[PDB]
Amino acid sequence: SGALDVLQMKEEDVLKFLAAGTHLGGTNLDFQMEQYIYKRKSDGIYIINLKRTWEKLLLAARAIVAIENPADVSVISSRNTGQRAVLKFAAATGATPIAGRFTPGTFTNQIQTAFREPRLLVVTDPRADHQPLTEASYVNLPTIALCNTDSPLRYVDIAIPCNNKGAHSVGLMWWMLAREVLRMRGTISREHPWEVMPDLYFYRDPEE
Amino acid sequence: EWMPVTKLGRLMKDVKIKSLEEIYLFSLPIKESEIIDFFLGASLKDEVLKIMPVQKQTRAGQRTRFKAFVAIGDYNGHVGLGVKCSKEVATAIRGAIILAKLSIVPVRRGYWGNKIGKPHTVPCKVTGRCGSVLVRLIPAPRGTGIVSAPVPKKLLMMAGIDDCYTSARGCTATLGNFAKATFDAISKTYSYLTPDLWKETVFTKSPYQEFTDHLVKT
Amino acid sequence: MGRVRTKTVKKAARVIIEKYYTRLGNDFHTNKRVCEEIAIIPSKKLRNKIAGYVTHLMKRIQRGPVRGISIKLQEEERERRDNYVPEVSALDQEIIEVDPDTKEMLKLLDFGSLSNLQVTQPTVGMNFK
Amino acid sequence: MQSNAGEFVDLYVPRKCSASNRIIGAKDHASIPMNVAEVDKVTGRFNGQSKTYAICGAIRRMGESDDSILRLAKSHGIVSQNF
Amino acid sequence: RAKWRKKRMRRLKRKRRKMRQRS
Amino acid sequence: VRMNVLADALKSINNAEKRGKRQVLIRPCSKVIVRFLTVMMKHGYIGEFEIIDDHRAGKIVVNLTGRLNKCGVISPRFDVQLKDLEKWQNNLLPSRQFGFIVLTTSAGIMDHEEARRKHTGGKILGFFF
Amino acid sequence: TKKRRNNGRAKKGRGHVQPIRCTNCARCVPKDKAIKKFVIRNIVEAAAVRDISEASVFDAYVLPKLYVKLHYCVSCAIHSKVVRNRSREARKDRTPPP
Amino acid sequence: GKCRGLRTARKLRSHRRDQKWHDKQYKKAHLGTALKANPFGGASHAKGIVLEKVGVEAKQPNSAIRKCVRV
RNA sequence: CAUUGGAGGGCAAGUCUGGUGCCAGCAGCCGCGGUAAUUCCAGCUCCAAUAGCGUAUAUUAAAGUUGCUGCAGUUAAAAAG
RNA sequence: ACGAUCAGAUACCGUCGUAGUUCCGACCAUAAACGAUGCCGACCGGCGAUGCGGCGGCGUUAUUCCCAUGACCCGCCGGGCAGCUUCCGGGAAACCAAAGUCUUUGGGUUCCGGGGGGAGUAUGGUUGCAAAGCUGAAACUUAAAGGAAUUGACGGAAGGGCAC
Repeated sequence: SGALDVLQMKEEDVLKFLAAGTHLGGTNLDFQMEQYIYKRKSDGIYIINLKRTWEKLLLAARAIVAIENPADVSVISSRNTGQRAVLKFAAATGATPIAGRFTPGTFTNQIQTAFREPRLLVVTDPRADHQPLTEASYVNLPTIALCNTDSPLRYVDIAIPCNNKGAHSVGLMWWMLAREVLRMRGTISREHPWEVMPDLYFYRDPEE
Repeated sequence: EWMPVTKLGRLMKDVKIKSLEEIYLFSLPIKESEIIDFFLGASLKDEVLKIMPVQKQTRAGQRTRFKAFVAIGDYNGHVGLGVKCSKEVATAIRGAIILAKLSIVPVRRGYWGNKIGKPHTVPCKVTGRCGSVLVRLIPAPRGTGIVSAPVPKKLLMMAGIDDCYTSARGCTATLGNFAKATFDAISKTYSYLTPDLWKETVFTKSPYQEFTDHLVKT
Repeated sequence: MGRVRTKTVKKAARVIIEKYYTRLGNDFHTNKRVCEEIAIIPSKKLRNKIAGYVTHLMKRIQRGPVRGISIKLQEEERERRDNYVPEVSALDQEIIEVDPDTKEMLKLLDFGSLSNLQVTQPTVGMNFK
Repeated sequence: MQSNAGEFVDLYVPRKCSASNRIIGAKDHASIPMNVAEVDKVTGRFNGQSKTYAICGAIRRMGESDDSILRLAKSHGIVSQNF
Repeated sequence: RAKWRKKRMRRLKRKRRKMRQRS
Repeated sequence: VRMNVLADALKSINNAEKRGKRQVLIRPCSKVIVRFLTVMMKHGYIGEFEIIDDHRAGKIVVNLTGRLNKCGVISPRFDVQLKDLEKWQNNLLPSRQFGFIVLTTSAGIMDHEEARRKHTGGKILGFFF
Repeated sequence: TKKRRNNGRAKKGRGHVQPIRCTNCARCVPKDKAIKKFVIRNIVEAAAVRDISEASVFDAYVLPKLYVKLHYCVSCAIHSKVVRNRSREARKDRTPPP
Repeated sequence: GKCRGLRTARKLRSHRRDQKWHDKQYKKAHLGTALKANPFGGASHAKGIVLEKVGVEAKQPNSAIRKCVRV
């Protein structure tokens, strides 16, 4: 979003966007992703629009900051491929994380232990959170999600166009989304490049 | 004595919200009864419709459980239904009471064609469906009373719908889905789009957003 | 020999290996005489099986990251490992080849980067039919 | 609304959904009037004004909601980028 | 079975046809 | 043969409308369904629209709006004797607060209120809401 | 009501289809309705070709197989265990005998 | 089929008449058989002469022997 | 001294009592009488209009169970091979 | 027809076997002639696979071929042959992209059902050599016949643990 070219397209994103592999999603396409592509290979994959990607990503940041008081929004997966990323996003953001194992009824069943009252739902992927996405359609709380050319896209209100298969691309996405959201919050006045590097959000079998 | 649990009902006790409007703008899942048992304190006029037992057949004395229809109204525009299945007639009655207390649905009212006075009926010609019963509702002016079977008669007067023509394309002898259909018809008055409509609302920010002050507490 | 064990010991283990763990034994005899003081049960039948399954727990404790118990050592060590020092990886890797299709796309953005024009053009027939 | 002589047509104004130019009913669950923060565009920082989005509930199942709010944001002018 | 209900009717129809045509 | 592009308009618009597309394109057209479009505009149900010129059928693109429910087409083509007008009003269209049955007669195109105002009736072809 | 999708035969866009007859059953059914397996094997249905090789002119010969288009009727398939039933949805998905 | 043209009455009314010829509430009062075979010629009364008095059986569910007269 | 139909639900009143014991009768529908009968015959009591009440048979409405408004044809009776 | 099978087996099952199965000429007009589901017309989600023609040409491959052109190759289009999933929506459900765009009742138009039985019967006509086909009531017995789905038990239906 925005009319500030500094938040908008800069080399500061591409120098890492091309490094990860952010310009390739997957072989096939569902009929709700055509908005976010410009070219096609001769090789069987679709190369997404990273500009539209940053566009709706900044809209995602807008949604995340319209959280007037952060204590009340869930960032969720149940797959370890983004479990680390959601943990380390929530730890630094303040909104609560759920990852690995979910329990239907936490924010749907009226009577429940860990009866949590979110106010926005963040999911790593619709193919990754079947039941929580349905429950987000059940209770009036908006939904933000990554979106591949392959992926089913149902009930998605805020779309982030990128491949969500890979630790490298998804780690770039979390690691730059954190900076973008805090940027539009204003704690980051373009003073520094952020010292955390994308290897931090490429999932690890922890032996360190 | 009594305590809220869910955030919205806890606010409603925390009365900073005064009307069901700050809810039925958003169509909120109001997952606890006592919200509208705060909104009202008395005058909750009821009627215990009926008891239908339903049983499963086994090798032994087959197992039967009873369903009790009851309805709530205020002769003004508030109306609702409570349907509960229980071991006993007593528990069925109480479950119908609670479900009918939570199931309240206010209605968009109007006239038979007049533009003065106090609204008394559906705005226009509508129809409500479920089961096999399609009940077509038609308004009716002053002096025209209630034109129904007992079920639409009640569930319109108790809906504050005073004068009315009912029509049925299906079997009213099927009271259950008859009641559900004749309540869906009342429920859908906001579906039509009129020149009295067709604007853009002012987005009176969520009870949550405006009143976060208590919302971050637990 | 033996039998598959019950909830009264599943709970009695996933409480004590949670709290008493660091103070919990390493072998059966120790486990049982720990149970004598810091267990409250109406028998010795439950106590013997608690001690046997705690023997099982120490069999399972130092056995690598183990998914059948939970203890402080595990909790901290995994969190601390995740508390990590990214090696020099902002560039994410060394020199990058990319496709002319991606270059022509990034022409719209009027963008480039460290580039080598990876050529992978012709196809040999594709997804199986 | 409540007209002067009592031409009462609204008991109130239900939350209208503009993402598809269609009205909804009283008992919905996917008609979500989300808020969106406004920027200062001296640093891009959040500032105290609302860009709102309330789509009719049913379209979410079709999964057009992303596209509709794309159109809404572009029109709203907080999103200007177009390829 | 309706097949042999029909066959019974067929045979009885032949009976009545001949008993009527005879005289 | 293919028939009644008026009916086909009233089916195609309602085919696309509940699917929610902002505008619609219809292959055939006529000056008279254009005239229904204009009567629809005078109440504002639809917006402005474009008339794509291809002498073969004439295509119409028209915007759909939340000002509408549906509009019916009646073949056979009756006549309103100006006795039956109130009958048709009360038995076809859902509302006297909006929606006004349509008539082709000897005083121009019109909907039933304006028809009654000029005191001339005729054929029913349309009724909207 | 119909507890099948194409009713166990592939007549789809075409007229009445040829007959073929079971051999565990000697019953005639249309070819679309029938069940068709293609079996190949060696002569002795076990490893006796090792014995055949033990005393042989050539060491062991290239073993011309037997190829057969095995036919069953539906009911002989049931009696002789080609397949069996599937769930009220699991009939939809397929896994023929290898 | 179900056709709906305007001047169709030559098909409409005659086919409708023919398709009316199925209701009991039509047959039982629009062909001579009903009147000419009602057990009497049609009267709320049936005066006559008793010729004997007997008992009539019932079916064994409600077993009974009711008092019936041949008129 | 004013009655005519009821006293099970449907369908407006008694989980009425002596009987009688599937017995007569009631029940247009269900079933009720097969000794611990809310359907029979009587006593009180109550239900419904009322100088009325039904009985019985033609007539209508309910009806979208004639489809003109305005039917259905996979399975329900229904589409010529 | 004959051996067994079995109280009956006139049957299954085993052995022969006229008519039938075969051809040609004229009849015979039927059924689960079942997608039990008219026909013409438009539209409404996708693709995993399909068949022909017209067609855009990376890389294959073949004739001395680039340019004639076969198999390819990723595919567009047209109406064709289809499966899968999806709340598009309808119904009582199974389910069906049609059994959808139906009370928010109407693109056009041939067949046709009116509670069950009596009954495809009588009767009359008409074709048939024949058996029958088309045509088609009535008195009379009835307040139930009927479908759709859930639970019990049945199964010499199968697939799995277990009892001396």
